[PDB]
Amino acid sequence: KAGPVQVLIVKDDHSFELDETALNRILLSEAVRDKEVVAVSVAGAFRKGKSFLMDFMLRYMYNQESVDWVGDYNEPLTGFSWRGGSERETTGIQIWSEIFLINKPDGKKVAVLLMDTQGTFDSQSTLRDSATVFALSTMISSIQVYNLSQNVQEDDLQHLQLFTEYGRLAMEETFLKPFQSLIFLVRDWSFPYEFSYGADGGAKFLEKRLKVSGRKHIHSCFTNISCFLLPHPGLKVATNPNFDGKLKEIDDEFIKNLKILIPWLLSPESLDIKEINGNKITCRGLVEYFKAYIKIYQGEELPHPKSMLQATAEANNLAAVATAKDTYNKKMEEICGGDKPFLAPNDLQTKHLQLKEESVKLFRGVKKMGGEEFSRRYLQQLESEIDELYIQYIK
Amino acid sequence: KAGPVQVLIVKDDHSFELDETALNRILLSEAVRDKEVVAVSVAGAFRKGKSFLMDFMLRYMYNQESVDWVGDYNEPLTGFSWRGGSERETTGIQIWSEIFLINKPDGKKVAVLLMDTQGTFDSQSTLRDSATVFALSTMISSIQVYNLSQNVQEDDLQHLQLFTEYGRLAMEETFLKPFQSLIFLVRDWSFPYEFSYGADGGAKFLEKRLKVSGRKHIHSCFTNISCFLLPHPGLKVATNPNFDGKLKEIDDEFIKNLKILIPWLLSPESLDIKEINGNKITCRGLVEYFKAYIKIYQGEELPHPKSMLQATAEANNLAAVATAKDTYNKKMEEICGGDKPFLAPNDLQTKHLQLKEESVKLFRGVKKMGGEEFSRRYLQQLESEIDELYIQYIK
Ligand SMILES: Nc1nc2c(ncn2[C@@H]2O[C@H](COP(=O)(O)OP(=O)(O)O)[C@@H](O)[C@H]2O)c(=O)[nH]1
Ligand SMILES: Nc1nc2c(ncn2[C@@H]2O[C@H](COP(=O)(O)OP(=O)(O)O)[C@@H](O)[C@H]2O)c(=O)[nH]1
Ligand SMILES: [Mg+2]
Ligand SMILES: [Mg+2]
Repeated sequence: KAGPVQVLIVKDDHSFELDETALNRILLSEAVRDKEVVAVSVAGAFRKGKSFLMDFMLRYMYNQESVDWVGDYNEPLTGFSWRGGSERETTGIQIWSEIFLINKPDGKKVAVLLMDTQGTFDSQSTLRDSATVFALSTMISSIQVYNLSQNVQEDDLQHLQLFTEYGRLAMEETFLKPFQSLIFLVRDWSFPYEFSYGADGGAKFLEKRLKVSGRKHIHSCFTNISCFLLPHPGLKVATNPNFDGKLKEIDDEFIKNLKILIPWLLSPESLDIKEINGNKITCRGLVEYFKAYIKIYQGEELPHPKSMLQATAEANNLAAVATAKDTYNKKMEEICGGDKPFLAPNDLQTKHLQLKEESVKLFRGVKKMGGEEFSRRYLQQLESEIDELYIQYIK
Repeated sequence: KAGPVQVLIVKDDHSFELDETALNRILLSEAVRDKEVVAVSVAGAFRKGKSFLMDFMLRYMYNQESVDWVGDYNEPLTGFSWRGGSERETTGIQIWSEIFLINKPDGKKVAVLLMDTQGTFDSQSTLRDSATVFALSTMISSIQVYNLSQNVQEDDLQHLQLFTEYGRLAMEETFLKPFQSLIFLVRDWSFPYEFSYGADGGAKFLEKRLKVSGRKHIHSCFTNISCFLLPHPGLKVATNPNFDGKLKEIDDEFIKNLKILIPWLLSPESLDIKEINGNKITCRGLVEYFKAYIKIYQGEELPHPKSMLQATAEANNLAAVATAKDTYNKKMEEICGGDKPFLAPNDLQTKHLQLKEESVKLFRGVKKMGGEEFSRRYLQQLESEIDELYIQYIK
């Protein structure tokens, strides 16, 4: 009892495989199934310290009220763990097997769901998958902790909007925002002199970072958006898989901020209840929603992502292809359409071949991306097109 | 004397501003101007430890033959530095003011040019600029040290190919590879248990990393391609701008690898001479080439980069736009072209409006990215297009 449980997962064959029975044996029990739920997710790439963080989340949820829940400064990090043995990189969602019930300030009794959500981003291949998982994760989650490494890279925002897009695609679309809360968690922040560790520093840094979209429609998607800056834990944590050592051996700033961060996220008040279309949700509602969403993504198709490179080339060649088709069409009409139509089912061919060739030389001569085998496909397009402009011969 | 000198730089107004006179007062002196040159560049984003590394490059080039050039383990890092005061983030190229002359194994006397090359990548805006600078940097450089942070991110490769593309655009294109040497330098590698620190570990890691393009046409571009894995220097270095402390206070692995890395790159033998079109080049040749290249990029245009998001949406809507135009065209011909042509300059309109509307409802009903204001531009396209298919009325 009490361990991590795989609930969603993409397979090699890009097949999203949900585990409904395990999804049931934890969230559909008579004990939680009727309580309104708060689902906390920690989402990011593989090997970014998500499980390390989620362990401390446990340390707090299991010793919540009381103590140095963070633990004895001189004993090792003991207890329940999401870290398994030989870690395999996987795309999907894991949840913690034990739901927590705890008491809100307003006497409410509430079910607390932790999810690890993990994606890959190693190729146009795995991207689509990851975005789909992140999309799902976020639309069943009450708080998405987007766990990012040193900064907020163009990538990270790009990817964020993307999976944000995927979510709306599967959603009705009220006059409420689609999702609840987002938290940009920046790990191993190393510029406390520019922006300070924590939420204050986060806020500011995020501000300045977001003002670089010549937008923040991320704000259209989320009711609440915050940012926390977390320090490097130190080399012992950083370079040791399965860390093991005393609290002491972790950087002191790191732990001091962890201490504000976990309760910041998980303290009874800050605990925030999942909801959809303006309606607070119950563990069971969740499961059926999760199932609903997944059902969709399986039926109708998710737009394959087109990368910056592939796309920038496609635009490069097309511009040649069009520049060329242009100077052909213009010279042709100059002498073939309007008050000009002096007939002649030959010489029509002659000027055509004459011009078509000038365009081809025009195109082919242009410096362009991707090279021969790639551009040739566009040269062909250029050709079959001016031939369609060649049915500019009627009468 | 002996400091960093700005030689290229992009301004707010995206105007590449070369400093020819400073470019002359160092590389066109009678003393270096006729010696064959080896140009070492260290290229990457802002705040990635390039100057810190280049300092140690100096420590070696100035104490080359002899000593613990790395310096007294108990004294601070003293001497010449590329670190200025208040660091402003800039896109461009800086070179070290003093060229080094040194003796190759084969008695050759040779000029050594260090460049810092720095780009930004904060927006589709700044990307193009950075790629242009990186393109230039690489085509006047003898060795490009691509200085990357924790791993090799899809970004980093994407960006790499891109600026690689830009270089060819400005190059004649022999049957030789365009560029000489590339080195993937990975900073703060934290998985020595998966791949080891240094060149051995690098090689392997790069291998496995590159086999994720379902390509490595990076290999088409470069005669030699290697990878070195470098450890985190420690928190004192990491979190202190302008580091100052004793050698001792830097992580011992880091320095031990630095010690193999600098000579690996810069030792007299490993020193490799710049060349273009198969021809060894001289400082002066370089300067005129550098100038030649820059002249080009100013005249003819560099393809603006199209991002994954913008592009993936464009493909999403177009697919709707085409699916829709399809079921219109088909139903139309079913009753309007071929052996069917039963005339009727009305009802022609009726079925048309009838079908056009069915397509629009078909399109608009489809779930798609970017939302209203964005999709509307595609709805219009859908319309003016089936109206062009509406000149399917002739006779
Ligand atoms: N640099 C850094 N390393 C961490 C952090 N947290 C954990 N690590 C280490 O990074 C490695 C991967 O950690 P893990 O939590 O399994 O990453 P996950 O796959 O995202 O869950 C382990 O060696 C951890 O000890 C952090 O905040 N910063
Ligand atoms: N994490 C890490 N930090 C470094 C490294 N080298 C330097 N730093 C620190 O990172 C900050 C920026 O360094 P700097 O060399 O000016 O980066 P640059 O703008 O790319 O030249 C400073 O506080 C350095 O002390 C490294 O290899 N890893
Ligand atoms: Mg993990
Ligand atoms: Mg610098």
